[PDB]
Amino acid sequence: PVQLNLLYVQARDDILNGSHPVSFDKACEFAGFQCQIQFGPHNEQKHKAGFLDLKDFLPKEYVKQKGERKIFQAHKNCGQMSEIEAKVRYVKLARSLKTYGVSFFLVKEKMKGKNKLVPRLLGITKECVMRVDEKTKEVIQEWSLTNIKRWAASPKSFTLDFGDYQDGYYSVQTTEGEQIAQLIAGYIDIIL
Amino acid sequence: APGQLECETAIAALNSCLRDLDQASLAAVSQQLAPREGISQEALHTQMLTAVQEISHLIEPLASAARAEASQLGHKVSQMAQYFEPLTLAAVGAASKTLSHPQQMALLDQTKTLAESALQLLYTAKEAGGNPKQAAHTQEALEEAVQMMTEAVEDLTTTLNEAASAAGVV
Repeated sequence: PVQLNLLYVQARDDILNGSHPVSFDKACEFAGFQCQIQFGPHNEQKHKAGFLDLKDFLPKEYVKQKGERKIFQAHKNCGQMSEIEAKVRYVKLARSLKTYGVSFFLVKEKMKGKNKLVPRLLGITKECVMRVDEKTKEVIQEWSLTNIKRWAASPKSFTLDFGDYQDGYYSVQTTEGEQIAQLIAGYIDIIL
Repeated sequence: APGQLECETAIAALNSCLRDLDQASLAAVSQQLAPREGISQEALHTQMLTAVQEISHLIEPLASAARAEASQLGHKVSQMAQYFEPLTLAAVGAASKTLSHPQQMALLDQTKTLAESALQLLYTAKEAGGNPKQAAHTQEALEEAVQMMTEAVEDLTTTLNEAASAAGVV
């Protein structure tokens, strides 16, 4: 229909502006479908070397990463696919990722057994809380909301208590603990 | 189940010390850690220094027992665990009597780190059991756990001195 363009624009914009954080590889695959959309079917003679301005095709954190090559592989791989469906495979691919429609906060964790803070993406959905790598965007751990028993925000931190689901609270340094808590408190009220 | 029950209990007790440390931090981070009365800063720091030194002296012997002697491992882990209850109590009291909030948090955090490293030592030591036929993956993990505890002891110790100096504790 026409919805598919509105949806495409929205999924696409979220990845470009960083609201939907994705791995480099996926960024590129997305860029591949965006090329198919904006440029039609790939052509090795036109779609060349400095043909793309990467700042309109990748999230800011990946522009200086030298991605043209693999954006072009993902573009080639589309072939004579049409805008309409290229747009749909993008929206499908986005939907396919565990990061899709998660609210994310950049926090800091203390490494277990070490006096060292690491940056970390903490994500909150409907269903779960998840720890995600700042660089790779790997989902390194998830907890169901149903396993969260208590929580507390301060102006400097946020802390979860999973009760007898695991040993140890999970706790992060953040200036956004209140928002994080309101998100989670909302979702858990809703599950009733 | 030779030395293995001692590991389980030891591990459970460290898990418990760590929850007390997270409560103190939570309370602390929101400026509601009431200073503990009935006891001097001197005696708390003395409690903390002692327990740390004894934990430190126990790391290699524990590690070595895990590479060979199942019976001995069971005794060394329970030894190592006994020290953590008093350390945790002392650390929460000391922190509560510390005036500078950053220094109060550093005591708690570094004590947490040490308990965490102890926990990992215990996991890898329990996996090793007495049995020397453990894999080199168990060997490398244990040596790492040991190295991690040693650095934790180093860090907390320094932080102990600094806090001591701020509080005139001698």
